[PDB]
Amino acid sequence: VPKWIQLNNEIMIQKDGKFQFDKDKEAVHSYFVDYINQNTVFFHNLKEKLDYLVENQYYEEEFLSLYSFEDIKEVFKTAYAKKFRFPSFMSAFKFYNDYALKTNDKKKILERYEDRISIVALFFANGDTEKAKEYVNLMINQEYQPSTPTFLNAGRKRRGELVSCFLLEVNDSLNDISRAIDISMQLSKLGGGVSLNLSKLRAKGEAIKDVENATKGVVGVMKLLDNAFRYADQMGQRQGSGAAYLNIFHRDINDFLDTKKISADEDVRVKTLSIGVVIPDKFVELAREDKAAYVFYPHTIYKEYGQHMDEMDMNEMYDKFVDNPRVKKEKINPRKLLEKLAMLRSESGYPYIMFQDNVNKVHANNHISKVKFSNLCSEVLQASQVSSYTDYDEEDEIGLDISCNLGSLNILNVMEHKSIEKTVKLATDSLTHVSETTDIRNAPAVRRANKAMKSIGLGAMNLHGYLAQNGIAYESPEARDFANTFFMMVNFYSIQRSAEIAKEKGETFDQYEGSTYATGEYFDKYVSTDFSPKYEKIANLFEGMHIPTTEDWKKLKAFVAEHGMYHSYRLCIAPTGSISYVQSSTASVMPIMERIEERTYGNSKTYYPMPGLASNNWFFYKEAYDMDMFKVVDMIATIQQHIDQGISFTLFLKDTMTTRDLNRIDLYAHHRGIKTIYYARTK
Amino acid sequence: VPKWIQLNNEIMIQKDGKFQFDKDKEAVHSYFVDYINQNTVFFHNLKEKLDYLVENQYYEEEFLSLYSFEDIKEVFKTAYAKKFRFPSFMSAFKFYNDYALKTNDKKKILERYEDRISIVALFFANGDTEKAKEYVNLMINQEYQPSTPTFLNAGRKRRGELVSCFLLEVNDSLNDISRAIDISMQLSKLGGGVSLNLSKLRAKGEAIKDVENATKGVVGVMKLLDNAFRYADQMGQRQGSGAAYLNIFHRDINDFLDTKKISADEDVRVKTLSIGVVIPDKFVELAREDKAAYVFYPHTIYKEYGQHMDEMDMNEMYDKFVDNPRVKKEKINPRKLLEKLAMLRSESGYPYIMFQDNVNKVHANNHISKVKFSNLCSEVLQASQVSSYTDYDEEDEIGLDISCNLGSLNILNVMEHKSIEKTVKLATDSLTHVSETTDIRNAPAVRRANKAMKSIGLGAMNLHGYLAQNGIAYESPEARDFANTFFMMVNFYSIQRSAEIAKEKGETFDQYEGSTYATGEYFDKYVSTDFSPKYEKIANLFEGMHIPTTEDWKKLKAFVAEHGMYHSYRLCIAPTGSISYVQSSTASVMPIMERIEERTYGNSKTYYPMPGLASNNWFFYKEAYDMDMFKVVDMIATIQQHIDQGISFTLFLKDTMTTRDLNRIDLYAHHRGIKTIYYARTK
Amino acid sequence: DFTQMFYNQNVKQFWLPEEIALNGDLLTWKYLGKNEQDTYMKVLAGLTLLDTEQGNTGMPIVAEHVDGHQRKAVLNFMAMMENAVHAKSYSNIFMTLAPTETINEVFEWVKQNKYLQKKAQMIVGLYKAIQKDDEISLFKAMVASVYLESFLFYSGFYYPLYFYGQGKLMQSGEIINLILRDEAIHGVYVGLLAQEIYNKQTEEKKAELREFAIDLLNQLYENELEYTEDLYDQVGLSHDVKKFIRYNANKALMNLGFDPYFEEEDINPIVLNGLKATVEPLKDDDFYF
Amino acid sequence: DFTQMFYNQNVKQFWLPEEIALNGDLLTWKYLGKNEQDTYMKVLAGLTLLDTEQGNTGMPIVAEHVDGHQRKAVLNFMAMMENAVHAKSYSNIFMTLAPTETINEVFEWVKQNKYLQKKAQMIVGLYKAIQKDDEISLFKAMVASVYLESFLFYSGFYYPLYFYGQGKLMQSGEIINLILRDEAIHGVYVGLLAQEIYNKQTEEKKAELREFAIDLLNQLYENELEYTEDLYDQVGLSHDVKKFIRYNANKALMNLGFDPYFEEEDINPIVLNGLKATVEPLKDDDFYF
Ligand SMILES: Nc1ncnc2c1ncn2[C@@H]1O[C@H](COP(=O)(O)OP(=O)(O)OP(=O)(O)O)[C@@H](O)[C@H]1O
Ligand SMILES: Nc1ncnc2c1ncn2[C@@H]1O[C@H](COP(=O)(O)OP(=O)(O)OP(=O)(O)O)[C@@H](O)[C@H]1O
Ligand SMILES: Cc1cn([C@H]2C[C@H](O)[C@@H](COP(=O)(O)OP(=O)(O)OP(=O)(O)O)O2)c(=O)[nH]c1=O
Ligand SMILES: [Mg+2]
Ligand SMILES: [Mg+2]
Ligand SMILES: [Mn+2]
Ligand SMILES: [Mn+2]
Ligand SMILES: [Mn+2]
Ligand SMILES: [Mn+2]
Repeated sequence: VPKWIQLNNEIMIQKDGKFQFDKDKEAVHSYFVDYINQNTVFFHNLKEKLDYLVENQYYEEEFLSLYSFEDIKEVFKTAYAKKFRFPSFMSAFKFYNDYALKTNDKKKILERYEDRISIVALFFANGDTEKAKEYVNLMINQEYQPSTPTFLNAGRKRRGELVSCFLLEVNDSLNDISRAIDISMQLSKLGGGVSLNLSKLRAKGEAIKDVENATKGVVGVMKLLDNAFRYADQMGQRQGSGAAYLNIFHRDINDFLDTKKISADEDVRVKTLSIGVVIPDKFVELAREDKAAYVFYPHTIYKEYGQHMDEMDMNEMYDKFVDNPRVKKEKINPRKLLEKLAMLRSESGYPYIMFQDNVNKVHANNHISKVKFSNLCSEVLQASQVSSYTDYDEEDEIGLDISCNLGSLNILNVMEHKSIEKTVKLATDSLTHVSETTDIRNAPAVRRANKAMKSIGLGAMNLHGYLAQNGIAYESPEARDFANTFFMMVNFYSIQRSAEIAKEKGETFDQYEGSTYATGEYFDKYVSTDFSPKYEKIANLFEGMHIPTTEDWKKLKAFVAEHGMYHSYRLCIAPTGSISYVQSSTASVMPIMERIEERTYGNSKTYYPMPGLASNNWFFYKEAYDMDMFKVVDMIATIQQHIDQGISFTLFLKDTMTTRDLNRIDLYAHHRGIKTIYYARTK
Repeated sequence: VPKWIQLNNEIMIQKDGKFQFDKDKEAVHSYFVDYINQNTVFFHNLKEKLDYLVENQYYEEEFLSLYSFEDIKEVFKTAYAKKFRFPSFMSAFKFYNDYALKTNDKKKILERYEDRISIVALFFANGDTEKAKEYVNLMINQEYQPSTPTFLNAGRKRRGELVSCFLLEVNDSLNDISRAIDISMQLSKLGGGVSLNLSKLRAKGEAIKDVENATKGVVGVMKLLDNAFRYADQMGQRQGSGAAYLNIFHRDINDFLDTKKISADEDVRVKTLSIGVVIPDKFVELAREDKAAYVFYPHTIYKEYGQHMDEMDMNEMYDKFVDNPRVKKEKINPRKLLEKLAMLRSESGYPYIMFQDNVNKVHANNHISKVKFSNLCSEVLQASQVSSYTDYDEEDEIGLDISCNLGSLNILNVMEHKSIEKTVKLATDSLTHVSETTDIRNAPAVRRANKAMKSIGLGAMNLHGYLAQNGIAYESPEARDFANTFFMMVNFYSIQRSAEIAKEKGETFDQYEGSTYATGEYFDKYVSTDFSPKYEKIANLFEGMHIPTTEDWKKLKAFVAEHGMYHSYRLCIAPTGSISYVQSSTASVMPIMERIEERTYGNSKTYYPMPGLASNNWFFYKEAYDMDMFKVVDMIATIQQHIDQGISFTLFLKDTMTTRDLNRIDLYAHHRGIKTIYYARTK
Repeated sequence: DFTQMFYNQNVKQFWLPEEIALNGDLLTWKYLGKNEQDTYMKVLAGLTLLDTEQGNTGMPIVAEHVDGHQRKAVLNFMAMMENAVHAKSYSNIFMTLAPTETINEVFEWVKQNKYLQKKAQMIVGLYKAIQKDDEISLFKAMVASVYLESFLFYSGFYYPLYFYGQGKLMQSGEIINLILRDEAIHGVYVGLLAQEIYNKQTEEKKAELREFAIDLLNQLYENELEYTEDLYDQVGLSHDVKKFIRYNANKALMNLGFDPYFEEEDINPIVLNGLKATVEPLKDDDFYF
Repeated sequence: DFTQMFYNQNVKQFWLPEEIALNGDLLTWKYLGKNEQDTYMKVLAGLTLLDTEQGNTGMPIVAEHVDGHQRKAVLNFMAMMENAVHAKSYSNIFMTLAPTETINEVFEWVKQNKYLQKKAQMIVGLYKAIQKDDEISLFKAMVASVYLESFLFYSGFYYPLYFYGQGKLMQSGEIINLILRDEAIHGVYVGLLAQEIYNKQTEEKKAELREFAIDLLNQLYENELEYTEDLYDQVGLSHDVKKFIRYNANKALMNLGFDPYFEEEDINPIVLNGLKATVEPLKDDDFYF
């Protein structure tokens, strides 16, 4: 066993009844003085390194050609001047195993952390040396972390796409289904997770040109998509991951759910395609009143009204659907469907739950389209227009397929540096650059939506780490007050940066004029309610930083009205799974699953303590499963009120609790304004 | 139990030690006195019937509008003047259960046999009343039978395409694979059987964008195609049928074959995807000499030579591939592979066997392309060019995808009417009309090849029926003499009609000038070898009909040289599954499987004796399984020497014979010039 | 003199229920009265129970005590057929014809049915009473097994055969005929092993063994009468089934080398109407003609 | 979670000895040296003897103590394959290659052989020690069974696979490959049944069961090394056979849900070429907060 492995395992060997957390630090030293420094490839100077990486097809030469070598040297020197040290063994291990650039045979390390950060910063700046240094300082301080696609692939010749998630709308036609399968394979080839809205597809037993009971429903398309994602599995490196979203009022909703039952037959079971359910407020109202609900056949509704079932408001059209004899429907028990959802989430963690009305009551771009589904991580909530892929030799009507670039603020590092504004603006600029340089030649709706919406996702990580390292319980009202203030600041500065980009470029996102940003409605709660901290401890935490007031929000509203906004969507809180290790941060705004996690790598086992875990903050690092899910819902709703897109909200459940407890948590989330629920992980 | 079913089951009841075959005739009468006439919709006049069928979206207005009502009435009167009577119960049952037009509620019969024949004739003639009457006389004499798609769908508004055999070339790309899946779905939606060539696809463990061990091979593509064919199942009417062809020198050939093993796992086995193997002469030579063979990685060959492995002659390329270090290959035992093929055919009848050099040594259009694969029934053998389907908003390079037009001569009815020439020419004209009226807007290469090649397949059936009713054993040399003469006349008149159509329209098929028809090579064996019958009995059978001599063939060769040939391909012998029942004929040129076949429809049993079966010809109606497969191979080769495309050749084996016997039959078929082997049906 | 031919017969009879598609019975099933469907489900459930215990317990335990690798191979194969093929086939039939709740209910019904519990108690008790190297306890269990194979199954087999003979439920009926074909050879084989042990005894001991066999048969018979009435009275067939089980009791006795015990009767003629490839390598001469 | 899936895989792998014609092996057998023929005979007898224990005791004893009808059926099927298929297949190979007197002598030798006996009796000892209603003793026997199926057979399988990968003794090599494919799935299945028991134990009991498994593996492994040298030194293969034993030991451990014991090694390329939360209804007032 390696020396650093033994040093890391020495953490759990208690001394005087206490964990040896400091041993972890020793491990990193070993991991660098025995493995990383020996396995790294050193050159005489930076010029030889850059030339070797360029000619050997490791780096794209275009982004490096925008800078003179003196500027690149200055950027690299700025990166190395911080003398960044990984405080935990797992941070360095995760970076050098998942994100550091290696040779073709993967026998040596070509990229250090500073090298990777410098390359990403130079790609972000697009020829601006000062901007590149700003990005270097932002990432080496670990205030901002680009998503895994962006951080791993920026400036690389053998790179994939920098966009993490893609959302596709599938129209009710064989041509559209085949095009959706093709685009899903193309985007999984690019490495991104693909989500498909199957609510427009007509249910099982519908007519294909006057021959009835002919359609296979959404389950056949689900099987096709599952095989497509199995085939396109990132060249066999990462399993192809897809998501299917169906409205709960679709007739196939049961069969949909039956794809995830552990007793499902092979002709129905789907195993590589995640499932999500979109629940309008009408379904929750029907379940609450115990009135029997009706699921609908989408094609009959489309024939009668000319629009898809998910294209209009069910809260106002459900009674018209039910009373219409030309609309076909089936009777269901909404409470039984809710119990089935809870049982399925207990068994397998599926489906994702999207509260459609919670998303669309604060959605700023309802004029473009209502949000009808979410992404594979159930945090992207954007307007999408379905595409009409016609026959060959016929022009296709290209719609809008959602796609946003992810980037997370490290809350602990951002607040320690007292740089919410600067970090938010620089992250917005980096995400705007990632969107601008993204061009996908096989997904036309994705390309058009990227060019028009200009949507980005700016997330946050290390919420629980910051709260526990500052002596604040994650479930406490003080923690929710901190989240309210911090994310109001993040939203304020993201809107300010979006408006500044719109002013400097003279262009807004497409159809911005009909948005609530243009009409000023979006700023209502910000121009009437003060989001400054209500607790003295939180206010002290925010000292040295100008917390925006109602007057600052009014000025920002006027600025947006004058100049517009460059981005249709700005903030989305992704799960941030593996890149949180490198940043020494807790995953996303979720509470920690465990204080010390035991992970098996190779034939060895490693223990990763939570960042900053110690004796004095052991009980502030409360495990998520031990927490009240209602207070976690309260925290997520408090954050969500300042996030325009959704938050990947994983439910952390105990084995003792029943499906009724899961249903109660889901209904409280819906009541509190939670937009989406990601996972039901049971301990 | 209905009266006609009792009268049909009375056949097996033996009187005086003989089957009551004549009772079947009585059954037909009952089937018409009790059921057909009662459930047949009658109109006051044909004008009312045509108006009702057109208005209720049963027929098409376009083809009926080309004639005055007097001409349509005259065509219907010509059809009804024959007073055609089905000689067996199963003929009428199959027609009125499969082909007769029924109401939307499927309880009444709108079309009789004469009505359907008249409608198909009017569709064929395209406005010529005399031509329509000629077609009516052809089909009511049952000399020619349009295929199930053409016969069932001609003149019907609610219909699939008139072509059901489609051959697709799949290029080695994700875009091409997705396009192939889409086209397969679209053609299965039209009701056609789709065959895909997977030899150009790179094997498992190949590089994608210079990353190693990334390709899933052809088995993942087969899984995708199997899912696509399961999804597209004719609006839930018939099981989606598809075929995949792989060259035996493709490295995936074992895994390909492993998709049909019973022991194969769920992630390996494809259930609705037929498989065929293309066997070049090089593989047979390697197996014969017991030299170990090599299966090659197609992408390495493409990178080294710039052409696909299946696009070049393996006979001259195999040694260069083996000696090339940059071509990756795996060692195999060709005799072990042959034994595996025989074992798999014994277990499941798969794969289909295509002898590439047997096809291509007589292929007339090798300049366009060599025949690389066959159809789902393993009888279509045509030149195909792969298409380069690029990314979106980029122009695709459309190639040639095979789609031939099926139609079968009834050898008994044709020869008893002494009308080989007239029937062949009229069938060629009808096939040309159906090929010209076919327009598929979702298969670009299929449409392009249909427009360019103008390839049709004119088959024959009732060969064994005709031979048995004339006191000739199917395995006798007299039967092969008759087949030689009859199919040489069929080829002569098909070529004459093709040249006449080319002269009339002033156009040949695309790239005809490079064909062996243009150079006169095709006629070589016809201008030197006399194909007149060598037996007096066969000559007396051909009495009253002019048998083309060598001088006639020289005149035809000169005529083709002067005027060209309209069809790239003219003759292919399809299995003729259900139309053989309606025509009261034995299926294809195959020998009969059973003298009397027992079938179960609903909860009732039915008995179909072979047409013309009696005590006198009971011995001549020898069952296929009791026959020597070498003599069946000899007869099929005798026919194949006059057929430009292949013949659906099913092997009929006993359970006693082993895989050595199957391999011997396959090798004798290869030796005798058999182009394709369809199935290995074990009794 | 016989094991090898039984080995060959058993392995050549190998089958799986999945070979028979069952969706063809859907309509003739739908058309039966509620009484008929109830009796049919219960009949097959009673059969399932018998095969469950014959496969789990009866055949393996007899295999354990019978000497000779070939005899053990036959008995092991028969055991596999009981629980891996026969018992499972009934679930294939149930899953096709019946909704889950009706399936759940019929399996609950076997647990609480007193005649089915009594017959299982008696048969399995004898299996579990076998003592190593004690041929008499083994004989007693083999008699019990023959009575299960050749007598007890038949109150159940009657009904699928009765339908098959009328052209109803013919796919399910095909499965049942395959099961019956197997049990007939199983009963003969175990009968021959029982006779081997019986033939080793003194005349006095033989007289006691006949008493055991006849007493056991009568006890099982009396219970089967009550079971038959309980199932068949609602479909009007109890008297007919009783004649059938007596017929088969005589066949069981004959399998044991004993004289028939019940007088001959006319059985319903409907029920009477209810009754890889070898591989050679390629020679160099097979490539030339 | 797994028994029906294994049922399917087992029954679809069904095969019979008669399917492979053996006589054509004599065309390569005649060209082997005396040491090669001797090693092959001894290896074959070793496999035969061990597989007989598995058919007569190993599989039936586990089927007896495991609860669950579906598990008992799968286990019965596996026992059938040992006794009815594998045992006949080994006999067929022997009868083809050696005369009767040579077969009797090889079995006499291997029956007296110290290394074959040591492992055979160690495994059988654990099967004999299973106690009714004691899951610990059952687990220990399952570990022994997995070690036989997934590990102990492989010092033997090496040689037929070695010939098979070279184009020698192809008919018997095909048979051995089918047998080996059955033993692989047997080992995986019994492994899952052992993990089920293991997972029901306390942490201290788990550590104790791990120590048992590793200790047993060590004893068997050290004897395998001696067994290997005893058979394979005369044909110069022992080094490569030892790598194959360790590789298969690691597979056996993984079947039991344990970590690999031995470092990863490459294998001889010729041999490679041969190879439910509680459902509680919503009570209303759960929709109000
Ligand atoms: N935790 C760590 N994170 C990142 N790099 C590290 C870490 N520990 C060691 N290294 C790398 O290994 C080298 C070993 O030097 P070390 O940290 O022991 O101190 P040093 O030799 O006094 O110099 P310095 O600390 O100034 O780099 C470091 O210079 C650095 O490049
Ligand atoms: N074998 C048969 N094949 C086809 N149609 C039949 C057959 N037998 C009877 N029919 C139909 O039933 C009608 C009654 O025929 P039947 O044998 O009674 O005498 P017919 O002289 O042909 O009668 P009709 O006055 O109808 O012409 C036929 O006209 C035809 O439409
Ligand atoms: C062709 C086909 C379609 N479908 C379903 C899936 C699609 O969502 C739906 C629409 O198919 P379409 O491609 O729209 O078929 P169509 O346009 O010819 O029929 P229509 O005019 O009624 O739109 O039909 C199947 O389930 N199976 C099939 O094989
Ligand atoms: Mg449509
Ligand atoms: Mg390519
Ligand atoms: Mn049984
Ligand atoms: Mn039995
Ligand atoms: Mn075995
Ligand atoms: Mn085994």
